[PDB]
Amino acid sequence: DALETAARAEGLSL
Amino acid sequence: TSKHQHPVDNAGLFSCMTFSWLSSLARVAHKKGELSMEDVWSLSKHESSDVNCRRLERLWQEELNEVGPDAASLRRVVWIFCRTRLILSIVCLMITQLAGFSGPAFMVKHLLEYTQATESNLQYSLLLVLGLLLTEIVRSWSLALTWALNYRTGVRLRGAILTMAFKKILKLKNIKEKSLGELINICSNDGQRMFEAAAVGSLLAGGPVVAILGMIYNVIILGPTGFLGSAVFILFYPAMMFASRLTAYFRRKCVAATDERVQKMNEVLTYIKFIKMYAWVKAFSQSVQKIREEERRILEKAGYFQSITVGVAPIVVVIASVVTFSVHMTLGFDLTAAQAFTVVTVFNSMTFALKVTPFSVKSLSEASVAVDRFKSLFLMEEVHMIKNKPASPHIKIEMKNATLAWDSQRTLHSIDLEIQEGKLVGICGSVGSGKTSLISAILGQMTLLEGSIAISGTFAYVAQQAWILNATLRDNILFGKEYDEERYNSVLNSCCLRPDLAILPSSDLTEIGELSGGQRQRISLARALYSDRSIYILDDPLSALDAHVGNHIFNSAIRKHLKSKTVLFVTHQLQYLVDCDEVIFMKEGCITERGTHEELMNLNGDYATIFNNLLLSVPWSVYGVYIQAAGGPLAFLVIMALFMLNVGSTAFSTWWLSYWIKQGSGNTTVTRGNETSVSDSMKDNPHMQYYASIYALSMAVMLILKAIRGVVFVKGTLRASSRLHDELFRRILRSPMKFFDTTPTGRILNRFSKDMDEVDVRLPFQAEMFIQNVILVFFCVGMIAGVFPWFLVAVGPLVILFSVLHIVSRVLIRELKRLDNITQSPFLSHITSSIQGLATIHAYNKGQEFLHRYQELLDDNQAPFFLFTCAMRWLAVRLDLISIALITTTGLMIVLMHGQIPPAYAGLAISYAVQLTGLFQFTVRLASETEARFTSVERINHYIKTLSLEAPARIKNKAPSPDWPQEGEVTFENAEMRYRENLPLVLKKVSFTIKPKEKIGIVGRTGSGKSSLGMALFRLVELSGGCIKIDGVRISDIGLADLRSKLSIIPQEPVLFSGTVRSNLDPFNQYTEDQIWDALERTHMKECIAQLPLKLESEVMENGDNFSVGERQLLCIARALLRHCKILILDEATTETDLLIQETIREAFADCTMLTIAHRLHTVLGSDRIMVLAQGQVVEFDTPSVLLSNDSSRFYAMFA
Repeated sequence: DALETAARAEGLSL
Repeated sequence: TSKHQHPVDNAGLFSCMTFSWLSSLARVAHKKGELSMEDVWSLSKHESSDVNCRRLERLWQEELNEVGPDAASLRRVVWIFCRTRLILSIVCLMITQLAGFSGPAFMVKHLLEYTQATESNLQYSLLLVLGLLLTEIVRSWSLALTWALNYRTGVRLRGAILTMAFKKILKLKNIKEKSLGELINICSNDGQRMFEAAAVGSLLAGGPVVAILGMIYNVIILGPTGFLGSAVFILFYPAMMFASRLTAYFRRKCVAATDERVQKMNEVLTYIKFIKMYAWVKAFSQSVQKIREEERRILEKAGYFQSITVGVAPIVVVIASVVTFSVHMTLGFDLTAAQAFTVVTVFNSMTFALKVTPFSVKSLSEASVAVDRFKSLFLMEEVHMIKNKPASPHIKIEMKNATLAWDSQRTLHSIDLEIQEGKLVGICGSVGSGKTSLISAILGQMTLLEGSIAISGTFAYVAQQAWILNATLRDNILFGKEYDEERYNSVLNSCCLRPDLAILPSSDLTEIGELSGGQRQRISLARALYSDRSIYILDDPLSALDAHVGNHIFNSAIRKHLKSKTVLFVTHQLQYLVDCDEVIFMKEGCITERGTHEELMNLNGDYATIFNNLLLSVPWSVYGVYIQAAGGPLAFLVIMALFMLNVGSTAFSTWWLSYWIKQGSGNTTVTRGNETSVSDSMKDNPHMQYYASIYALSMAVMLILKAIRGVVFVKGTLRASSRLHDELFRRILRSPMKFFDTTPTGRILNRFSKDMDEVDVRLPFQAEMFIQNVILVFFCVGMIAGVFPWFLVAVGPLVILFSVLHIVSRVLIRELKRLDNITQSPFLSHITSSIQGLATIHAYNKGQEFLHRYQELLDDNQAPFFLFTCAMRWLAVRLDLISIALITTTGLMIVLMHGQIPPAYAGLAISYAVQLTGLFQFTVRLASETEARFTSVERINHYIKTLSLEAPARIKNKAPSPDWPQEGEVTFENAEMRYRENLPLVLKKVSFTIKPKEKIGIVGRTGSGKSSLGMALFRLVELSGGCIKIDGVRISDIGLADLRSKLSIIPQEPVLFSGTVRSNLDPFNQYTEDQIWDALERTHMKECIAQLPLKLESEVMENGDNFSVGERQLLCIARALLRHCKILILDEATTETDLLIQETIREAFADCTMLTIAHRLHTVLGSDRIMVLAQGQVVEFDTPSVLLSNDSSRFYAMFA
């Protein structure tokens, strides 16, 4: 999801 | 992995904030460009797996003793385990939100109020800008601290839970209760799930408070009218969750669609040659095309929804602003610029928070599912051990009147056994009698019901499956014991491992994959012999082993080596018990006959009855080719124009707000009492309705432009992808067979299977997100520059620094990910190896070494992953600091020119500058993902471009004749044919002629050229010399379809395609139904077809594995006979069913020319002529009757 990848792209794995 | 102390323990608060340790590491990486396992730090003692395991097991035991093993909740256990860290994280996050709310709103309000004032007081505005910089920096640092604490806590929790779960599975009773795949998955991704849980939940506890604070601030600023602006998120976010659910549903559809498509692709490529000489390409081409169009429709729907749900945040804030301000202005309320821009900035704040929260909610749900699964895998039965010592050490095994029932069933009843040391005891019985049950019960996997079992000394076990350790030959033979030379050599020579040593050049030092069954059995026996335990149990060691070598091994090992220790013999062969010291017969779980062998035949029991039974980076070329496949530069220009129009229209709405506020009274003379004067009030302008109408038009433009852009982009991307698919299919179906002869089908299948779905479901997504992010950032910067160019010349060097940071971070991230994968792979390999043979490990009591090895693997696997996560956080901190510098400089620039610009312009500038925050690491990550996807598409492009082209299906030679072939006469003349270049020639000067209506049989040794004639006659591989004449017409002067349509063969193996009987017989439907029925009755198939209500619509699966073999052969030969080709060849078509097939073939094609490629002499007996091939040449040519009558004839040699 667009919102799901928002938090992951901050500092987590994709 | 060589260090004294981790930098964490020796790092201060400032270093913890700026990650100076990883800064030095990244500088070293940039200096070198490559990383190694030695350059990284080892795990500190704080996060060691063993200590965390001890803490977790202690807490779990306490909870179990507290509530009991009936309502135990691991949620409470992990809560106590991480409580202190969680409270620290939530306090720090509360500080983050308080700062990021109090700073921007209050500073912006005060700055705009001062700007609206007339007098100049620099002493106040400088204080304000210093304050706002302080709040921004404090919020950034507090967020960094929160994330660092969350990372450490997550690492600790993941390590502890993984090692405890491994201990639990190593202490398991049965392995067949649950699937092996899920048991591997419970130790593969659950650590990532726990990491997500901890970190992103601690982040989840930060959204509602700032949302509520924003609502309160908005209402207190505006009035009772702030509810309209605060209700937009409530009315909207259900739409986002609805869109997410719909996208998930459509994805669930297209995954099944593409599964069907890839199954069809595998089916068609499995028999590519079989299609190749039939010229049936168009049928499967069209089938693939329609499946592709169905999946393309599903992808279109999914893409519409995805592009709908991409970039709502500026849209959400714009909608909130327009609705709130239209309502406020229409109802006669007054307003100023400062309130407006404070409102929009606060709105940006809650948009940030509410964009953070939802994936955290999803991660929490996944965590709940995972911990429930763990609780399920925490409450099974534990394998017990029987430690009751016997009365005397002489009686190593003792057991008295014990009965058992297999857990899932009473099997064994009233058993009385006693075996002394040094005595060899054999076990006799049938399958299912209880041999396996009794040895398993002795192994300790069975409970104790009656009496007691006495077990003393170690145990030696050899497996029926012969479990092989995932290591080299020299490793698993020692099995944790010290190395010896003479003992190892004697053991190896005892089990005849010398052929195994000689066959493999590096046999002594070759890793064994997770070989032959005999080799596994013999290495198992060698391992057992080297183990040198106390009690040696043994089951069927010569079942898969050859009789002679097995007997030699038994004589040289059991009768020589283990003559002084207790040995238990179990085997399905009763011929080895003649020399055994004692024989035990096992029957129906109860002992019936026992004693010495001679007495065992003397008693003439049921043993004698069965005893006699056996006696009788990527360049711009990839980007250019992808753009060209998209439809040329015009589509690129259109999509860029659409994105620019969307962002420019958002700019238009905001600038219209600014213009509305700036217009003021418009020089309107109004009365305010007893006197009249010009009052700069919004409500006095007689044209506010026009402005409201322009607002409505702006909102409509918002919605329409977003929808149009999304639809157009999705359609363009899918058109490009489908064009690439069609091109690749067209090229691959016109490819040589040498492609498949040289390259395995796995690579091509993977290119069709995973790369295609990867590009289709990933590249548009990341590409669109990256384009939107970059265009939004560029447009905001362009606005701020259009207000102040000095800002632009200030941010230039900042752009350069951002590029440098991006390069460094990309290098470090790639290196860290490579190290993580390279340390992850052997981890999974070891888990698989351990779970494969758990019973043997339990039998040998080697559990501690395995858990120690797994702890080592977990440590050196989780070190680089933790470093990688910290590096990403460090990059985020640096980019946030750059944005803070930007906000400080734009605030100072706004201050410096007080009184010369209208307040609305300053407010819009500061609002956009605030919006600029937190929009850089997103760009970097999206760039990395896009370049990875373009690397994949580059691989696909190289794969498609490196192909070749065959001869065209149509040639200038034209059709030979409408009635071609006129006869069945073929003459060969010096056939020279070779499989490949530089390959030895398979055909060497062979010339022969075949008269029509004759049966010809080709018999020869393997590789003599029997198979080559099929390709030679079909022009499949170009002739290297000589000519082939059929009816006086050279084969090379006929088009591919022209002669491929008049030739048919029958392969060795039946070939049945997925689909229906009608499709599997004639997809083109060029035959009438009565002809099909006549063919079926000739083949004797109507009796097996008519009774089915789907007689001509009977579904056929992959390879048609639902009929009998006779039915398959009959339908295949029907698929040969309906074509009524003049020339037909069989290739080794292979009791009553076989005879029926042969007689059907004999009666079927009696009126054509038969060529037979048969390896069986008996079937070809009585043929008209026999073809003999001597390594690619013919030596005899006559009737077989005169050939079998000649002893010197080669044809008569193998007959005897």
